[PDB]
Amino acid sequence: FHSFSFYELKNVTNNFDERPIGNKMGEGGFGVVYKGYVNNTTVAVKKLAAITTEELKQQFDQEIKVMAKCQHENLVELLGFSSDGDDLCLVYVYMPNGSLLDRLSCLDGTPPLSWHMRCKIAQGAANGINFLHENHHIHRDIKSANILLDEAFTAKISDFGLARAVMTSRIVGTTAYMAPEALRGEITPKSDIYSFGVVLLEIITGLPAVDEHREPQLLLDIAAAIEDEEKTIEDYIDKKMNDADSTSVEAMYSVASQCLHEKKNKRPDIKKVQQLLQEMTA
Ligand SMILES: COc1cc2nn(CC(=O)N3CCOCC3)cc2cc1NC(=O)c1cccc([C@@H](O)C(F)(F)F)n1
Repeated sequence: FHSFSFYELKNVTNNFDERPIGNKMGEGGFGVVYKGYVNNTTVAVKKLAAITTEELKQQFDQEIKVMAKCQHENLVELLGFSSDGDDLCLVYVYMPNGSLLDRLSCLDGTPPLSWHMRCKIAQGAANGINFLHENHHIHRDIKSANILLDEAFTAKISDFGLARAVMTSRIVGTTAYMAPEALRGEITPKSDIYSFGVVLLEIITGLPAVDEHREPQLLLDIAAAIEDEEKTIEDYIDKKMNDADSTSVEAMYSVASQCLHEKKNKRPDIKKVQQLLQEMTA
């Protein structure tokens, strides 16, 4: 962890080249992600930008304060920052296999993830969330776009800008993933569990949480329909796998179903989610 010149980051990203492969790797609510090389190391550079006011500086310090000295197997690693130039920048260890969202959608012609790799990714993500909840942190934006994958497809939770240590007026997050109480402005770790429930649906189905062109448009409505015997999980299992067995899929769905209880107090805690995912692969 150290301070970077805005001009070093500007330089190694080809003046923040917004063309894909180019240097642009992705885009979120709070900025663009660029590929760069500093200190003999390939890095991800998030240039923060707005909705969000000067609150983007508050998410900048929030993430630095939370991640500056954090090391977990299943959390992304912050290498440093830049605040000496035009825009706020965060520099991370490069995740060569990008986001779970992008790998589930097979963006850029990447091969589909096997059920084996999907099970390991779910366990890792839950281990990442468990670490945060143990340290009395709430993520507030758990989704497939915020689960990154390293050179061994190890799951790394990312984007701690909205993380906290309760009601609020400023309601923020991705609505396709957000628990009902989180939409009303509640801040609780139980909201993170609900969101993880949706990530598990993405993993089982390979479908995005929201699709404008889909009936139904929200993936958590497909879950509701399965529970009302209007559909079966078997009909929605991702066709792009050869190694998926009914038992382990149905076991993961069971975890996702428990996570997606609309009443927060009925949902399992992260420790219970971890255990049920372990018994899935045993
Ligand atoms: C959304 O971000 C990324 C997208 C990417 N795409 N790729 C290419 C890729 O995945 N391919 C597969 C192999 O074949 C070529 C295509 C690597 C990517 C890496 C990305 N992110 C990070 O490395 C990273 C690390 C730490 C923290 C963060 C986030 O907090 C941030 F900053 F992005 F918001 N991101």
